[PDB]
Amino acid sequence: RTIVVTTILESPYVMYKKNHEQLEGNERYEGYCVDLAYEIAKHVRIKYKLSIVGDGKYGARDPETKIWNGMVGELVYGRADIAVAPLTITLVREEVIDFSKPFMSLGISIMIKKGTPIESAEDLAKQTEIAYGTLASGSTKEFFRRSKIAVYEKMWSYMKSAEPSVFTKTTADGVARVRKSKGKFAFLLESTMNEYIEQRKPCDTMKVGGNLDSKGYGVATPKGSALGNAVNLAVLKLNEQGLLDKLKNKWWYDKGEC
Amino acid sequence: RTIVVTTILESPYVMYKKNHEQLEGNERYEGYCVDLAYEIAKHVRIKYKLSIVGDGKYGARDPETKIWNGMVGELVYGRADIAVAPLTITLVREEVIDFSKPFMSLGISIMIKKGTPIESAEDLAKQTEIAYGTLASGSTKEFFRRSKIAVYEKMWSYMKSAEPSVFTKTTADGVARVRKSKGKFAFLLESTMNEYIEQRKPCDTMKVGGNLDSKGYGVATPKGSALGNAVNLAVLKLNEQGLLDKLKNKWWYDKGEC
Ligand SMILES: N[C@@H](Cn1oc(=O)[nH]c1=O)C(=O)O
Ligand SMILES: N[C@@H](Cn1oc(=O)[nH]c1=O)C(=O)O
Ligand SMILES: [Zn+2]
Ligand SMILES: [Zn+2]
Repeated sequence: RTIVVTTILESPYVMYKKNHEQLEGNERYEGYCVDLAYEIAKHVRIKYKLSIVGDGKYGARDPETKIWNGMVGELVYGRADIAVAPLTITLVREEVIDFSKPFMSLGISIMIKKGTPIESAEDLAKQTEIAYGTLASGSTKEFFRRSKIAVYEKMWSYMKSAEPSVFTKTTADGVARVRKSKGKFAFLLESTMNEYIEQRKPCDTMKVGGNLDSKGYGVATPKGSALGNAVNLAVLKLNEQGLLDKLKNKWWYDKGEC
Repeated sequence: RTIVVTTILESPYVMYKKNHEQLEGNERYEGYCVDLAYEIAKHVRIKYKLSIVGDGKYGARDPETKIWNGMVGELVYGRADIAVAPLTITLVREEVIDFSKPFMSLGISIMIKKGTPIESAEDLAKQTEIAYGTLASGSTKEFFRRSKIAVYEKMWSYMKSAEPSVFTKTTADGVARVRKSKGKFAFLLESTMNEYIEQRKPCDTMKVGGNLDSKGYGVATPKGSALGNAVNLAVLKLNEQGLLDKLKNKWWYDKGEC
């Protein structure tokens, strides 16, 4: 009866409240996805418990052991009933879990330290003074790994072999590295996170260029789960009432610091 | 074995080729959705026949007779196996048919005759010299009808009662009316169609402001159809190969006239 909602600590989707160490259960967290889980549960009519994913990952399949990790894994092996998180809808994931229709649209983008002389992936690709990388595992990394498009192949060729590693274990790590690199590191990440970060102090980063692709985040459910249908209707409803747009303004722009 | 693909004459999704009167079957048409149906059928491995929807509509339910019209209707009453068209994913539709994940993202937008003094829905709403309207039936009209947001309620209040009607039976009609109105008519339509039109001669229209919402088009299938699953994977695949982006450039921007 109390359903497990797997999620992931990633601002501003899910965040520790300032006095969290003194709080319990759901009250520990706030963010866009905390609000969204609340709204969804209200329409689906369920009680639920947020659970930050143990391995801190999104979800990829180990090519060796065939095993799925991250939030995906939590749904594939039955430890969670639903994932409300910035989980990217992809072909490989969609073969093993279900996704609602997108609650947010987005694409991969480039984050630079202000002043950095880079406007496009082409600008990054044709040079080697400025390093660049992506979250160590996630759909962004995969986009590069799988692309057949020359510029992206070049970038992947460089990233996969660069030393030290240019991959990071979290978004926050990538951002820190951009901020600390005096313009000598650019980070490849989703436009959503990129835009959030751009609106926060010290206001020293910016998104440059267009997005590289066009995709979305879906609320995810175990394959053939009988919550799937309701959750999907619930998402469309919420989008149609303009609630999704309201929550986006609330967590990104309303409090923007820049 | 030969499956019926319902679609709709709407540039540049589906269009008569210049020598169509001399051609037969699928060869009569070209466009983004003609290309997309081709790609999908190739991955799903089916033979198919495009069929322009008889009533020229997208799909709404007659509140009186409960009957569904347009492409939706063609799927609900079994006359078509799939719809490959700029069909907007909505809550009411999703209750009666299935949609793949979005193949294109978009939102409602404002089309003006260049020079018209309007930058936002708020600008339209607060005045009455410039008339404005939407496709006579479609999700855009419905957005206005259902909104609880003050500005949109105002607009709907004005549109529903305006004389002569401000609704049009086709996109093309709305565009013509903007072009013929010397700036005294603005048209509410999806950003996709708006952008296409902006790139065509006489180059006298433009999109102004942000979109009013954020949604997408899905390939649609009869509810519980066993083509649904393949079509959905097929869409994600195509997006992941960058084919969807390539077709968008092909039909909108590559040949842009402005
Ligand atoms: N939403 C992404 C995770 N991730 O966040 C980014 O910004 N890049 C990236 O790969 C996923 O679902 O894998
Ligand atoms: N895609 C829309 C049809 N339509 O096209 C527009 O530009 N507005 C509008 O309502 C639908 O599926 O109802
Ligand atoms: Zn703490
Ligand atoms: Zn003709």
